[PDB]
Amino acid sequence: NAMNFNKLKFGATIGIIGGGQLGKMMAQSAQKMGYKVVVLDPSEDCPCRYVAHEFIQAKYDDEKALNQLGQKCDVITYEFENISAQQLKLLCEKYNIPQGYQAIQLLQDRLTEKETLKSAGTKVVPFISVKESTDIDKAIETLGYPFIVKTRFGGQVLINNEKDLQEGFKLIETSECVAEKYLNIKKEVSLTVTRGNNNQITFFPLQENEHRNQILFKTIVPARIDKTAEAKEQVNKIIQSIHFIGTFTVEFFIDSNNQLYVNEIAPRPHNSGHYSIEACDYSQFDTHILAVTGQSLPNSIELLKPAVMMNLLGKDLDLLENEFNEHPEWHLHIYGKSERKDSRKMGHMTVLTNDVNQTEQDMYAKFE
Amino acid sequence: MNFNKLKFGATIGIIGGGQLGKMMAQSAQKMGYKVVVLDPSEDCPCRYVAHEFIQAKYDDEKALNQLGQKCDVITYEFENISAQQLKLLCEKYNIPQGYQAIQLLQDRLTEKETLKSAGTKVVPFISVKESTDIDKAIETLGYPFIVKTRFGGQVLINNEKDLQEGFKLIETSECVAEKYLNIKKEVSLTVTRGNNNQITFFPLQENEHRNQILFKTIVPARIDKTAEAKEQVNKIIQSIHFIGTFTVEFFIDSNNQLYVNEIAPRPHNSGHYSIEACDYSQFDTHILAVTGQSLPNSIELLKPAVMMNLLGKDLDLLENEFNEHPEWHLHIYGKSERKDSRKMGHMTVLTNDVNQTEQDMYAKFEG
Repeated sequence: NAMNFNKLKFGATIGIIGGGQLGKMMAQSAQKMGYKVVVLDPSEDCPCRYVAHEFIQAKYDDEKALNQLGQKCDVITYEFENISAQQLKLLCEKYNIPQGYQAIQLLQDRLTEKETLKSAGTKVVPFISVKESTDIDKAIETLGYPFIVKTRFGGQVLINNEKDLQEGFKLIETSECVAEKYLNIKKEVSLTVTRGNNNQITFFPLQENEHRNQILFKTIVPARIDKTAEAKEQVNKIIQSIHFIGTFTVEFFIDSNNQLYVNEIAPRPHNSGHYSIEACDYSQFDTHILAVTGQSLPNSIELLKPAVMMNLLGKDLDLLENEFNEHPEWHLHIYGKSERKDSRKMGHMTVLTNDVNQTEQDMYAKFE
Repeated sequence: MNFNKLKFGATIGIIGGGQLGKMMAQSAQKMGYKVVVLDPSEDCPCRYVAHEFIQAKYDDEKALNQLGQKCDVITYEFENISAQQLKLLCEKYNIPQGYQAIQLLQDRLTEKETLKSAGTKVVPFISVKESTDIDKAIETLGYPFIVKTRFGGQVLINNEKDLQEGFKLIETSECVAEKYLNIKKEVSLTVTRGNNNQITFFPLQENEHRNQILFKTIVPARIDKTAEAKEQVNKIIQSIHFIGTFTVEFFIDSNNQLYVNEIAPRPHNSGHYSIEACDYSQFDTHILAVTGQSLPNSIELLKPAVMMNLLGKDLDLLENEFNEHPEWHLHIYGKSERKDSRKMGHMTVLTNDVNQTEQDMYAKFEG
C-alpha cells in the first residue's frame, strides 16, 4: 500500500514476528545499527530471544500479543510465513508495517499466486487447478507426464505414469490441489532483492542453489549460469503485481533448454541469501533493516569475494562438528537451537574462496 | 599455555559491557556461544545481546565470582578490574588473556622498562619521582619532554616556563618523563594470538587522533611500516602474554623512526573497520582464540576503508544525514546518554579511493 513510509532513526524499536534464525540475524543487524528489538515467538528457546531488548512469548494466532507488539514498536516486520494473513491485515491497519499483508496473503494460495504471476506476464511453470477427481483428467491432457500435484492451501505427489495416478486421487480427496509440469531441471538459481522507500530497489548477486531432499544444501556465488538479466526482468514484472518492501527472494528453475522459470517467492530474507553476511559489502539483513526503517538503500551490492554456503542440519553437525575447531575458513554460524533433529536447520557455513568449483568439490567430499 | 577448546554451546563471560563487549557478544552469539556480561550500569550497550546480565561494580568480588561460576571462559573488554583482582580470577577460572598485560600496562615505568628489556623501540624516558629528577630529564631528554603519572594526569614541558607545573605534578604523584617527539604519523597493528603460539596479523592501520580521541582510521596505512611493526610485535609477545585480539599503537617521528606507543590487551577502537573490510573481524578472531579454536593463517583486506568515530558532537552534526548514506555503514552503540566527547558509534566507509574518501570525511566532520 505505502510507497513512502516513516523514516525511523536509530533509537526507534523494531518488532519481529517470529524468533527463528532469520529473525535472529535481523535483530543483530538492527542492534548493530542502534535499533531496539522486540521479538514475538511461542517458544521460550527461540534463537532470537537473547538478541532482543524484549521477548513476547505468544503464538502467532494470538491477537492481544500481536497488539502488544504493535504498542511497543515503531515498525513491525516478519521472519517467517507464520502469522495468518487476516491477523497481519488487522495489524497493518493499526501499526507501521511497510511490508503490508498483500504478499503473505497471496503467497499462501498456490492457485492465485500462479495466476497473478501469469497475469503479471512472468514465466511460470504451466499449471492447472485440481479441485475434483475429474480435473486430474484435464491435467494429464494439459500438463504431464510428468506433472506434480501440490495442495493449494498451506504435500506433493510426483506423478510419472499411470502407476502414480491412484496415489494422486488420494490427495485431491483430502484437500484442494494444483498441478504443474515436472521439469527436467538443468540448474536452480535465486535472486535476493531489497526494496525500500520511494521505489528504491537493490539486487544481490545471482545465487546458484543445490537442494538435497527438498532442503537447501549448497549455495554458490557468483551463480555459474548467467541468468542475472533474465532474473531481474522477471523480478521487475513481479513487483508490479506484488508489493514488497525489505528483503525478498525469488527462486528460479533453469530447464534442459536453458529456459528460465519463476518457481517460488519468499517475502523475507531467505536461506539462499546468508552467504552475503561474509561475501558482500551489505548483507540481506543489513538492507532489510535499512528498507524497513525507511533509509536509503545502496544502489548496488558488491560481491567482495566468491562463496560457497552449506546449510548445517542436525545430521551435518553429527558428521562434522568435531572438525569445526580446525576450519576457521568455514565461518560457522550456529543458531543456538536447544533441540537437534536430523533435518532441522541448526546453522550454516560460508566458505569464501577464489575457486568455487574446487571449493564445491571439497564440500561434496566433506558432506559425504 | 594451551587453553580449553570450547565447542559451540559453551558460555563466555565478558567483564564490561560497553561497545567492545557488545561487539564480542555479537560474534559470540553468531557462532553459537552463550554470553554472560558483567557491568555496573543497567544501560550498558552489551546488555541485550547477552543471555545473562550481572549488574555489578568491577571490584565486586562476589559478583566477579558468580560470573566465573557461570562461564566456561571469561574475557575482559577493557581496563576495568584491578590487576590483583584479575590475577586471583585468572588463578581460579579460565581467562586466556591473563593478568600480566593488564598488570604491566597499569604501571608506566615497568611497562617502559619491560619494553626496553624486550629490545623494542621505546621513546627514551626516565623516572621522575623527586624534584631533582626533573634536572636529569632536562639533561638526558631535553626540551621538549613530557611528564606522565606513573600510576593510573599529564603535563607538557616545552621550556623553563613549564617547570613549575611539572614540579607540581611531582608533588602529588610519581612520574615518568619522555621525549616529546614531532610525530609524522601514527599506526597500529591489531593481532590475534591463540593456542599453540598461533599468531595472525590484521592489515596495518593508519590512525588520526583529535583532542586525544581516535578520529579516523585508514586502511591500508599510507606508510610502509608493516614489516617493522610485526618485528616489534614479535618482540613484545616474547615478554608479554596475550591470547585473543590485542593491539599495539606506534609513533612514526619526522625522521621515520618507529616507536612502540601503547598496547591494548583486548580488541581496540582502531580495529573496528575490520568488521566490514576484512574476511574476519577483530571480534571474530578474538572469540576463536579465547575458545581455543584454530585461527585463520592470514587476514585479507577485502576492500580499503576509512573509519570515523562518532562522538556525541558528531551525532549532533551529522545524524540527520545518516539516512541518505547507506555507504557509511553506521554503527550506533545504543548509549542513552549523549555527551559531546563520548563515543556513541562509528562509521566504516569502504572505498576504492582512500585519499578521495579522506577529503570527503574531513569536510563532513568540519562542522
